[PDB]
Amino acid sequence: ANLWERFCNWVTSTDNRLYVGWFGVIMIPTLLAATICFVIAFIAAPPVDIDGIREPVSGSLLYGNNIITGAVVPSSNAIGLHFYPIWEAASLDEWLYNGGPYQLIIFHFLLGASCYMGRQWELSYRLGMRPWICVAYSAPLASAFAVFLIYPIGQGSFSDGMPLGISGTFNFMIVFQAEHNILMHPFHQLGVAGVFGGALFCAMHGSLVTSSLIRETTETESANYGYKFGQEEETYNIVAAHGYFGRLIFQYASFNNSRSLHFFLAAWPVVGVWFTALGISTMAFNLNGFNFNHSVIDAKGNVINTWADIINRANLGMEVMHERNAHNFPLDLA
Amino acid sequence: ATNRDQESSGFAWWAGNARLINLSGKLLGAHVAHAGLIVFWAGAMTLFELAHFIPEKPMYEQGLILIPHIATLGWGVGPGGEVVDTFPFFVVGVVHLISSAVLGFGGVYHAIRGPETLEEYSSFFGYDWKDKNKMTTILGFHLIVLGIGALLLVAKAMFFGGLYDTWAPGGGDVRVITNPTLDPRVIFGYLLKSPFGGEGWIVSVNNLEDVVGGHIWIGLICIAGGIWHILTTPFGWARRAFIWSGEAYLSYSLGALSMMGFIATCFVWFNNTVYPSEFYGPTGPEASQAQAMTFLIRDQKLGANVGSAQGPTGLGKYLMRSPTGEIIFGGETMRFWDFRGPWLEPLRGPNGLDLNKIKNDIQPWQERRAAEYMTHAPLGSLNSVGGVATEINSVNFVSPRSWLATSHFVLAFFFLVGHLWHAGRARAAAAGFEKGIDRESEPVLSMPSLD
Amino acid sequence: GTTGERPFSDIITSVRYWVIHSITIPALFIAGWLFVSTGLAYDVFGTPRPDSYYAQEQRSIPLVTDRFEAKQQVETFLEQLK
Amino acid sequence: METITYVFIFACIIALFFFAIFFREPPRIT
Amino acid sequence: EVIAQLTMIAMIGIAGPMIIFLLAVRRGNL
Amino acid sequence: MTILFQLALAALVILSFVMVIGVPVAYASPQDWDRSKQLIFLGSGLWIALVLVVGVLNFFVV
Amino acid sequence: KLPEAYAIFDPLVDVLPVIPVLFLALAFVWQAAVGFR
Amino acid sequence: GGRIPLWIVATVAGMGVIVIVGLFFYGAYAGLGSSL
Amino acid sequence: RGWFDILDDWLKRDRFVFVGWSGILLFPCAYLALGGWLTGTTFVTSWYTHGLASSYLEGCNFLTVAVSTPANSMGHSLLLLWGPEAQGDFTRWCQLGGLWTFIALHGAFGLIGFMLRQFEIARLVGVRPYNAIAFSAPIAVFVSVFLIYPLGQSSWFFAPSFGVAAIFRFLLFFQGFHNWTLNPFHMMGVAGVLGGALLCAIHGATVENTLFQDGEGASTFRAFNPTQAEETYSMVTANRFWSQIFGIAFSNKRWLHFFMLFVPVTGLWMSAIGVVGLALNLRSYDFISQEIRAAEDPEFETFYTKNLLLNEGIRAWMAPQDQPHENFVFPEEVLPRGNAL
Ligand code: CLA
Ligand code: CLA
Ligand code: CLA
Ligand code: CLA
Ligand SMILES: CC1=C(/C=C/C(C)=C/C=C/C(C)=C/C=C/C=C(C)/C=C/C=C(C)/C=C/C2=C(C)CCCC2(C)C)C(C)(C)CCC1
Ligand SMILES: CC1=C(/C=C/C(C)=C/C=C/C(C)=C/C=C/C=C(C)/C=C/C=C(C)/C=C/C2=C(C)CCCC2(C)C)C(C)(C)CCC1
Ligand SMILES: CC1=CCCC(C)(C)C1/C=C/C(C)=C/C=C/C(C)=C/C=C/C=C(C)/C=C/C=C(C)/C=C/C1=C(C)CCCC1(C)C
Ligand SMILES: CC1=CCCC(C)(C)C1/C=C/C(C)=C/C=C/C(C)=C/C=C/C=C(C)/C=C/C=C(C)/C=C/C1=C(C)CCCC1(C)C
Ligand code: OEX
Ligand SMILES: [Cl-]
Ligand SMILES: [Cl-]
Ligand SMILES: [Fe+2]
Repeated sequence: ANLWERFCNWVTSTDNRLYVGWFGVIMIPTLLAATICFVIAFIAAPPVDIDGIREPVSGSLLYGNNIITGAVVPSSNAIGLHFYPIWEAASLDEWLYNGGPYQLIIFHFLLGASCYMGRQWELSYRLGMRPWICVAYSAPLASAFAVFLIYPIGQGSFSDGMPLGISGTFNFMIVFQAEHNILMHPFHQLGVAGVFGGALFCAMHGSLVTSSLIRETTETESANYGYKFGQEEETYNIVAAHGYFGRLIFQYASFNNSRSLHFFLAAWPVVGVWFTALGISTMAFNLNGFNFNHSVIDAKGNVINTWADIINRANLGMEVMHERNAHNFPLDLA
Repeated sequence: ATNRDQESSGFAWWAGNARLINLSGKLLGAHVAHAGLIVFWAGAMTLFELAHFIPEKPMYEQGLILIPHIATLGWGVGPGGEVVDTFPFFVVGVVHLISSAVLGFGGVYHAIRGPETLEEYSSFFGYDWKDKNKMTTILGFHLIVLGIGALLLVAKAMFFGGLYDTWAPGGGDVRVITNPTLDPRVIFGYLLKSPFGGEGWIVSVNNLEDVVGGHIWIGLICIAGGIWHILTTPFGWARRAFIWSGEAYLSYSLGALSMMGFIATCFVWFNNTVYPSEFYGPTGPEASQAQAMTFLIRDQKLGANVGSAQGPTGLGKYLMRSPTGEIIFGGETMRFWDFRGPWLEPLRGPNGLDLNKIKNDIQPWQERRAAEYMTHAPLGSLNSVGGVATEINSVNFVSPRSWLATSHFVLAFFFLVGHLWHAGRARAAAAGFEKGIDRESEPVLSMPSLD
Repeated sequence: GTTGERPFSDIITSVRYWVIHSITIPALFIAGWLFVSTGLAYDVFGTPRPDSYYAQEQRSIPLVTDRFEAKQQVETFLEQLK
Repeated sequence: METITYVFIFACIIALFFFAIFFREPPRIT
Repeated sequence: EVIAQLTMIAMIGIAGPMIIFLLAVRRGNL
Repeated sequence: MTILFQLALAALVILSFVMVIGVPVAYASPQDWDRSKQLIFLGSGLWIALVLVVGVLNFFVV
Repeated sequence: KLPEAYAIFDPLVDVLPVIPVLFLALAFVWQAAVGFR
Repeated sequence: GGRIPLWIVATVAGMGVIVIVGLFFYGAYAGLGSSL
Repeated sequence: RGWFDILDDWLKRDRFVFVGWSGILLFPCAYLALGGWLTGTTFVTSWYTHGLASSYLEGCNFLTVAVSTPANSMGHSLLLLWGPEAQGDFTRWCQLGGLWTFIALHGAFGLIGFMLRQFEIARLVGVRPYNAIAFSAPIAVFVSVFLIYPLGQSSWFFAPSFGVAAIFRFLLFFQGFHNWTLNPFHMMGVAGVLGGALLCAIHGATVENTLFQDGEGASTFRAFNPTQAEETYSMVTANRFWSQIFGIAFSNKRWLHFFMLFVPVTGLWMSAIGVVGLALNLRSYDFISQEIRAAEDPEFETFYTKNLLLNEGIRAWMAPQDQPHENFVFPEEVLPRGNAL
């Protein structure tokens, strides 16, 4: 056929070692630009004035960081939510000072990862698969959108997006707890049940299937060689795993249908992480965790502290120290 | 067993509404009945709000989301947003609730008694999902209905008493609109605006003339697309690009609704024109700016030369420059200098905030609005303790702006998830592998190895 | 398989079941209500009532400060309330 | 020296990625 | 007062289960 | 007529409360599709007329 | 406040907006009626 | 054994919890622990 | 048949709830830990130990009730009911914190019982005991955090109290005093928990989206017979999808489920090691090189230094009320605070 049909057929080829696809056509350049910029800024970027107060934070290895302390630093509070491409700076020197790399990285990354999601759907279509892997991936993607995009929107500044760094991430979590009491928020409690329960069920299923592997090997070889790739039959006795697990608890707390069991494995963490992503995304609009400060009082009206009041003493320490030079007026309203 | 069980329909009880895909009459009942529920809620909720309404408290101190929608349209309200007549709220309430019962009646008739399928009773109401001409015909009718609706808002603004205009002098007032903006350079300029800070895409619309004019254009656009579609059939290119199934059309609309919920979220958070702060409380940006104003006012009253006061960082303690040089309020609120509001713009000059106006022209109503807004900032706890996360119990307050923004984010997010679910599944079903892989012809097994 | 017991779907739908438990469940409920409405829960567990957290004019907490003098410390603090 | 070290290790991982993908044990259907 | 609230919502809420209940007796078309 | 308005308004409420339960049972009981056709039709007009009547009385006591 | 005429309906009005949730709860009562066929 | 249909007991039970929980949320605003 | 062999028969009977020898440890200790928790969150205070209300009775809700740790002044006392502190007085036992040791120790022994149960049932049924081995990680966490950590500290007071918000407090104490987020052992634990959740979701979604068409319905759950021979999904198509999407894929089903065991189990074990360190205040709190530089160069700032300033806030603002037995009195003027706030 003609040129454009050759190109189309290559793009959507199921014979390429890595699938490209139409989503891939956007994903590849945006992920490459994000990765290249991120690697160079992490190693060599000069200090960034994150809070807009002419107090630059050093985030790169060459300016005194290690792997744990380093980061790509969010762009200046002075910028807020304004778009700050390279071409809007008078010079690269200005762009680096005000944190331009952060914007470039997050935008190319949010776009690339969104297309990574679409690319998962796209290949599943070309292979004849059911299509909902990409739904599962939407839980982590939405999480990323929350800390890098939504939360800056609600608060008015990319200076309050999550930093690209190990310690930067901790910084973000601590300040979040003081400003929103996320620990007392049900959606983050749902997220913790999501991931603890994911881990638990992960270990459970691995241990249960591993426990019922069919003897196909000797004791001097890896049990793993009892399974051959593409083999017709199952390599474990699911009836036996149910028999074990049904007795460990009781017969109906246990799954004997493989399809129902694996759907539960998918849904538990995905839902829970949807909820914690929705939790960041709504604390972005200052609907915060439950507040039980001074919620118990005695017959006279003395405050009788609870554990919520002790949490609040901690929150208050975080509140009054963070960004110690950045507040001139007594309420920290964003 | 007219469908209605898993053996005949192929879907289990937890996906039972999928049994209605090719039962056009029962499906009609489901929609009408569900429309019943929406109109019911609009009715019951408004009466709840009226029954709980105290006219001497701000609307935003009382947990009201629907009465503010009615006030913005210019009913029940006077200068400054004062509630002058509650009777129109009652009327909106009752009329929806009554109407919900006929909708209710019509929906439960169609779902139970009426014909399961419409296609033999009448050739006009029955439809096949794959009929591309009949589908765009329904589309077109609804397009026209929507265009009519856009023009109702125009009717209200120009002929039937106007809209609440927070920018109206003397603190806002209802006002009839007579010069709608028709210049498409403005109307469509909004659409090409960047969604980023200082620009804000269509969320930046800040006067009612633009709002009314936009709804003239949209009404005429919808009415004309209706006719277009009623009369046309899809072209070849469109036929090859889309999936033509009932589930695919669902997924397309879940897509649309998602996008729209995200836009409403940002509208209610940033826009103080069609969401007047008189009614909804201050925007987050607005409350933050109001605090800087408040303490500028206090300290200047004590003798501070606020324009030359250098703060700890070296930046001005009250006033500083935006990165394009505008004079703006200092402090963390430097991120919010894009904020515009009728209480603040009197102090604005060509270079930003004007220091002579600050030294001379701040009226008590501005000092009052700034104190009010700073203490009704949209921060509060899930259980409605107002203020920052570390505040003590006392103030029972969460901004309507928070409730409305959080709620429609959640809802927009899950309708995106719905889109992906049903879009992918519609593709699978159309290619015929939605129930899994055919063991006898597994496609990957006919493919060359990757290595 | 069947471990041999009586199915639950079978028991709860049975009338004999509800004859018995139309009484016992509410009775336990009311016992528990009574447990608190009589004030009995306070004296069993040593939980302060709303009026016994502080003495009228004290703002300090009756914190136990000794391991072995501990049960005595609590008693002496319960006396300063009257 | 410390900067060089962190960058060296990061660089080795990226090279591992390349071989683990393109020079893997190919899966076959035994 | 709040008994009024609770008697109203007591009656409204049983309204639903009753329809189901009636139609079951009449071998209705559930 | 403060008393005849409260009368009609409960006539509305009790008639809604009736027809809320009654129309769905009538509709899915196959026995008396005909013994009840008349019924729901009369309640319907009764309901509607009642709404109009409450609607005009409102303006004599509002 | 409602108009003082309709004040007797204040407790019915306080419960009305929760009614749409009972429809979702009523659908489950219904499928339990039919055994989730 | 099976004289009272299961769906009935379900609704009864459910409306039973709904009440108890509803009361606990009421109590979050009344009396002990309401901040008042 | 000796009496031992007759008791064996009856304990290993196939009943709705299997008992076994393990049950003689499991069921009493678990019921009592559970029961003691319910009893204490419902009725018991922390007034004499902590200066806190902690029960439904006092007006706490589900998030703020706790069975709280005994007073610092009890040291590591077992706080037996018949011991020297309570002298058999149940009421005084509750007031002094005895339900906390009651729960702690009966739960310790109930977890033992649960693992032995996993061993007992696996033996009788004939499967390998990998689930019991997996449960070792929860036991490492429980022992490290609830037992070892307080035994290294001054008393049980500083262990975790059993409550939703009591545990949140514990998290923040650990940030402010131990800088626990900086600890590589916690970081490995995070990786194993988050990667466990990741493995959970991706394995579930993969199987659900490579199913073979084994029935003709749209609900695909009915096309599975637990006695069937065949794999219900396609390893081959799963492998191709992921090789092309992510570059690598599992090819071995056994390795894949062994990895699902390994990852979260190994994460929790690593985190437990770190907590044993913190039992001794052996923290990864600082980076000396950052501190030498920061002290000398007032323009050097990183996220590391910013986070320590927050830790300093947490300690001073929370210690007086969180450790009331220290009688900390901090005048307003000593409290660290930035500008304005
Ligand atoms: C509910 C609203 C709605 C819906 C669902 C449809 C749906 C449809 N229309 Mg109709 N249409 C509508 C309203 C609607 N229309 C109105 C109001 C008008 C009047 C303007 C029209 C005018 C119209 C025409 C003239 C045509 C359609 C056609 C179609 C079909 C193809 C759509 C398509 O390719 O999508 C969009 C898909 C694309 C691939 C377009 C790509 C272009 C870019 C990527 C999108 C942005 C373009 C946008 C106009 C400008 C951006 C604005 C920006 C500043 C924010 C489809 C059945 C086509 C058809 O088959 O005719 C019968 C056709 O030719 N419609
Ligand atoms: C907005 C919510 C909504 C709506 C409008 C519908 C509507 C419908 N469903 Mg779905 N459904 C829903 C939620 C909803 N469902 C949920 C949440 C579930 C999961 C539990 C299901 C599960 C489900 C299954 C499993 C099936 C349906 C089916 C149907 C259709 C026929 C039902 C039937 O025969 O009823 C028979 C029931 C009765 C006669 C009992 C009484 C019902 C009436 C409507 C009560 C109305 C009460 C109301 C107060 C009336 C008075 C007011 C009036 C005066 C205006 C109908 C169009 C069926 C279908 O597709 O058929 C082919 C089907 O098999 N649905
Ligand atoms: C989208 C809504 C919708 C649609 C498409 C239909 C379609 C149908 N219905 Mg249903 N129905 C509906 C809503 C709907 N109905 C509602 C709300 C009720 C309760 C009032 C009923 C009650 C009902 C019954 C009881 C019966 C039907 C019947 C029918 C069929 C013939 C009706 C006909 O030709 O009317 C002819 C049309 C006219 C005479 C035109 C005037 C109709 C009104 C006045 C138009 C007003 C439009 C309004 C201005 C727009 C705003 C509406 C609102 C959103 C504000 C047809 C399949 C019949 C059937 O199936 O018989 C077997 C039948 O017996 N319907
Ligand atoms: C599996 C059962 C079990 C286990 C392991 C425990 C374990 C414990 N309980 Mg709990 N307890 C149980 C059941 C159990 N309990 C039951 C059923 C109840 C309800 C009555 C309680 C009520 C209870 C209370 C109220 C308290 C405990 C306490 C304790 C702790 C101290 C126990 C102690 O000092 O024992 C001392 C006694 C023994 C160790 C028994 C030894 C048995 C003989 C005499 C050994 C000698 C044998 C001989 C020399 C050789 C003979 C050979 C043989 C063949 C015959 C410990 C954690 C205390 C606690 O938590 O405080 C912090 C506490 O106050 N328990
Ligand atoms: C189908 C179906 C369904 C659904 C259904 C629906 C959704 C329904 C709807 C319905 C509706 C939606 C209804 C409505 C109704 C209404 C009414 C009935 C009302 C009335 C009103 C009145 C009576 C008024 C009165 C008053 C006044 C006037 C004033 C003030 C006071 C008062 C308020 C009292 C279900 C899922 C369940 C199941 C299956 C099937
Ligand atoms: C009212 C108003 C206004 C106005 C408005 C307007 C005028 C608007 C318009 C609007 C518009 C104008 C819209 C547009 C839209 C578009 C869209 C949204 C698109 C979409 C598309 C798509 C989705 C596609 C897809 C695809 C592709 C791409 C390829 C192939 C396949 C497919 C087809 C799938 C203003 C602002 C002034 C003011 C305020 C008010
Ligand atoms: C059954 C089952 C199976 C699985 C386990 C589970 C525990 C979930 C379970 C339990 C289910 C339970 C607890 C569900 C409860 C169902 C109930 C309470 C549903 C109630 C439905 C009631 C409805 C709509 C009533 C609508 C009434 C209407 C219009 C009111 C209209 C009125 C208005 C608007 C003005 C005044 C006049 C009037 C007529 C009152
Ligand atoms: C909240 C919610 C949301 C989802 C839906 C759902 C309906 C499930 C729901 C409802 C949940 C509710 C409210 C649950 C409430 C359950 C409660 C409070 C359980 C209470 C059980 C308490 C028990 C056994 C207590 C037993 C105590 C024991 C032996 C005591 C043992 C002893 C102790 C402690 C000290 C020495 C003496 C002795 C005897 C050794
Ligand atoms: O930057 Mn980052 O952090 Ca959210 O609040 Mn305001 O701002 Mn700043 O302070 Mn707190
Ligand atoms: Cl900080
Ligand atoms: Cl500030
Ligand atoms: Fe598996």
